[PDB]
Amino acid sequence: SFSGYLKLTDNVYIKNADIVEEAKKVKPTVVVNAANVYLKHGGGVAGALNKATNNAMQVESDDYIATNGPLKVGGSCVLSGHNLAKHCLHVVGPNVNKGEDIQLLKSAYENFNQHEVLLAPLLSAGIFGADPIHSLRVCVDTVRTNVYLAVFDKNLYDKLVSSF
Ligand SMILES: CNC(=O)c1cc2c(N[C@H](c3ccc4c(c3)OCCO4)C(C)C)ncnc2[nH]1
Repeated sequence: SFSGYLKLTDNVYIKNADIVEEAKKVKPTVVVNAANVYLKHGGGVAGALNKATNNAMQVESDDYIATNGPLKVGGSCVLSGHNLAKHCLHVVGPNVNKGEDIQLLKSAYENFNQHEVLLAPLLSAGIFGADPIHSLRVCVDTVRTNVYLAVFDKNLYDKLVSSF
């Protein structure tokens, strides 16, 4: 039920959209969160996704962390998608603004391959400091499953498409 996506490759599609609004209309099987190792959903996609669940995502995330400890950079966990999706795949991409190794971005994208279809943001772009053009490149070169990328910024969306 994804509509208005531009085809980039056989399995990668892209749209200028807010991933929260896209998730509510579609209610996909998997929505990807741009998470940190602590699952503290304060800003960016994480804060926007959590706010849409009335904080139910954060309460569930704190219980997960209390039992399992923090995730690894490049790692992921599957939790409830609440009112946005069946599941939320919380993926930790490297935060370049915190000195984390950009090489871990491919490892972060590999988590996508465990799911047939996903609605996702561009990993490590935004407040994480990675180059969004590099992030799209790693995505197309790593994900083999069907991924629908939601890019919030119109001017970034245009730049991404015109340079692909
Ligand atoms: C109220 N809604 C929002 O604040 C919102 C932001 C947002 C988003 N932003 C992108 C991004 C990529 C990757 C991230 C990220 C942000 O946040 C931290 C780390 O990972 C780029 C284009 C800025 N993409 C899709 N839906 C989004 N919704």
